[PDB]
Formats: sequence, C-alpha cells, structure tokens
Amino acid sequence: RNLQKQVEKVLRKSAYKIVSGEAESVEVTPENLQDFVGKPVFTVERMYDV
Amino acid sequence: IVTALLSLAMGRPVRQNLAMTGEVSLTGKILPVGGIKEKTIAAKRAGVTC
Repeated sequence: RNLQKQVEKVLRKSAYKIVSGEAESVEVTPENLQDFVGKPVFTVERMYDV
Repeated sequence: IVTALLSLAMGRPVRQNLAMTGEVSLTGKILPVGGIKEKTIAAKRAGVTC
C-alpha cells in the first residue's frame, strides 16, 4: 500500500509538470528522482566495516 | 559530549570556534545525523569556522 502512495505522488507531480510546466514528457530517472520525493528516509548503513 | 569530557579530563580547552555534531555507539564509528541544512545555517550564523 505505502508503495502505492509514492507511485501516485510521482505521477501527479509528472502531471503538474505536463499541464503547464516546461515538460512535454516526463521520464523519471534516479538522478532527478530527488526532486520528486525529496530526501531518502531509509539508508544502507552497514554500521561497521570489519 | 564525548569531546567535552575529554577536554575536562586533561584540562586542555578545545580549539576555539569549532562546532561539531554526530552520534557515537560505544566504539567511535560515527553515524549519520539528519536535518543538516538547518544546523549548517546556524553554524554560519554563529561564525564557527570548522
């Protein structure tokens, strides 16, 4: 379910970037993804090395 | 807090105008902290250089 919310949010921001923005066709990518949901929540910590 | 105690243990003042932040987990491997932009503007406001 919670994934569903992030998916729809990515979509609706694509929609506002279609309706009047400067984008004719959005295509989400990992580098620009930061703009669409902001800072990551979880991390890949690996709290220690050895 | 750690560096505080250590300064006190030897009586040496910490080098002046040094701000820091982080987390420590009983072996010294520092861990990420969040919200960094706000702490950054505050440190710039206080004149701390490091």
